[PDB]
Amino acid sequence: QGPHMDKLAAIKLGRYGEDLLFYLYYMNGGDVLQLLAAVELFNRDWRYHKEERVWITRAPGMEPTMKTNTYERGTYYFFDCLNWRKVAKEFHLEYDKLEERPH
Amino acid sequence: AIKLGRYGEDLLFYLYYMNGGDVLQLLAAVELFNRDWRYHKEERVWITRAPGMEPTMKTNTYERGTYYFFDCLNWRKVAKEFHLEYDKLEERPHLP
Repeated sequence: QGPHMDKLAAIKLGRYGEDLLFYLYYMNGGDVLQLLAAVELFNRDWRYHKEERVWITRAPGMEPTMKTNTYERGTYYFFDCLNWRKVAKEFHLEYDKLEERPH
Repeated sequence: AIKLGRYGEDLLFYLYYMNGGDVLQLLAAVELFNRDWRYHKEERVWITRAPGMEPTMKTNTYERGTYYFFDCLNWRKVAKEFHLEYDKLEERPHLP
């Protein structure tokens, strides 16, 4: 790091002006992208579970075995960001544990 | 504002989990510091000397003068006279 990271930062940002630097320090790009991604994910029937802290969605071609006004049982895909994959699991889904539509 | 509906699911998760903004944030900080900007922890703002403006007061623990402040709310560089205590300025950025 140190002088090496100095060099990396210099190669990447050396030619640009202070305005880009601040744009990056306050993560204006990243934060928005993350938001736009959330919106689209939501559009594609992905819901974010608060406790499980992952994106989940009903396995297409499978309706919930049991359903009510507060919860539902069934098979859902869970996104594992650590291994960059999608895994299916029978799960007890409680609606109140889902974030609302982004934005 | 953008039309993401056309791209792969994998790209969406990439944008959500792995856009790399955090890394660019660190590099930005390193670059700011290397261009003589300092970050004031309490004021929560990046600061740099205004050119042609020597400090009015100068002691071994602080100085007073006019400096540039980047106002991230109004998104503009702003000049302000300020009492600057050195030990309130963060050291050069490093890995967390």
